[PDB]
Amino acid sequence: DAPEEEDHVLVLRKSNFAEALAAHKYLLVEFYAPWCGHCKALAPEYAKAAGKLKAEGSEIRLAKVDATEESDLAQQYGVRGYPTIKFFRNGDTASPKEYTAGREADDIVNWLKKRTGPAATTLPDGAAAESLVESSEVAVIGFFKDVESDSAKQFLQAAEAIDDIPFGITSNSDVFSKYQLDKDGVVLFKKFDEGRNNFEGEVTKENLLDFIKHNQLPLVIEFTEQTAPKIFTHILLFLPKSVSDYDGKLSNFKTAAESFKGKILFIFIDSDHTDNQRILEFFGLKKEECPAVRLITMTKYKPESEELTAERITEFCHRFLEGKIKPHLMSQELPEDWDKQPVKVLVGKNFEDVAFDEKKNVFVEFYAPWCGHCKQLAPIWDKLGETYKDHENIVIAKMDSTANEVEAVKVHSFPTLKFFPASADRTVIDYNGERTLDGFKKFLESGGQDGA
Repeated sequence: DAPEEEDHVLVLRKSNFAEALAAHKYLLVEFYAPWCGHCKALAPEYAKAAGKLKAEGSEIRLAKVDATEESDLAQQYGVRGYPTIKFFRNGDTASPKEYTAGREADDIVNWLKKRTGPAATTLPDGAAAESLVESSEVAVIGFFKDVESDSAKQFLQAAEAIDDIPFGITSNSDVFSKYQLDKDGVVLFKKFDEGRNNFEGEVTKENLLDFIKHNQLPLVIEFTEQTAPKIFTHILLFLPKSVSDYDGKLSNFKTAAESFKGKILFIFIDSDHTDNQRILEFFGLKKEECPAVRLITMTKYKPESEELTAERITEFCHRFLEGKIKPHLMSQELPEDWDKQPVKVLVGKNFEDVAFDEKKNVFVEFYAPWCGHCKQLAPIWDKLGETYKDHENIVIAKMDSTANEVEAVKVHSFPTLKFFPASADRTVIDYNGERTLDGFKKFLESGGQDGA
């Protein structure tokens, strides 16, 4: 008990950090920089909280790290500013919970108290049992008459290894009978699908974690943009609520999900809704084009037929699982005029065979319409086309890089002028020279070796 510390707050270097991780099962670490104004204000409140845990005889220890002094210890935790407070259970560096609440001593303390102590809540009666289940979407309850058995201990070891799910443990046999159990066992409760799964086999940590990993998550899941992080190989069903046989088609989307669990994540989204737009335009779809299906992995794919049984949606997945389905690239409809004017219009389908034509010197303007800089350049580009309208090898082109995506080259800033020489090796050269007709002409005739 003679370790470096300030006001009951452990001073952590990179030399002792993992030593305090093991010597303290509940370690709250504040990452601060001595110049940070907000780290200054938290400092006496952070220590005030450490003294109050001390007075209660709490085992929870509060520590801090001077990011200017270690620097590599802030790098090793993806720290993105100061103060940064991370909570470590069981010295596990894999799942540190970030503290994001109030920075007064009483806030910090009440936050710790609600997530310290053993990970499995002891259940004496059916009240605490069914409360634990109702308190979360997914809950796991272990049933052990002898709580000292390895099965019980391996269960508690598995409970500590998971934080996203509440764990319960009981020895009361009124509970066993209540939940239809005559012997020891583990039951996973969920508010979806079958609603309940029972564990089978040797009750070990490894087998328990695997049992939970595969039994959480619904078969098909409702898509919300707040769930997008945790959710994201996925198959996305854009299903409107207004449609007929909604339940029937949803059923077909679930039975197909039964054959790909753990490999493909089945997600259905309500297209009729107003919050599923960022994603419905991310795939370049409209409510009218739905019901629709889009599989991804960023590689995205798209089914052949447009109908939604179980067999076709399944084989579609199988077709993707072996090539047999080409990546779907976003691309406009290639207007038949596209090449009937001095400036040839490009889209996603022709691009490669146009731009990378081995007998052509293609000059493409990647653009967008609201881009004032790409409308200040529009008259100069049409003049460049008219100048080279009857040229033999030179072709002047333009593509809307919004509604089109191409694998060959990427563009996200407009306007971007790229030149594709007439060669076999698919060479590309950027034009960063004077945006003038004189500059364009000086650059083309000179092969591209002079300019930019």
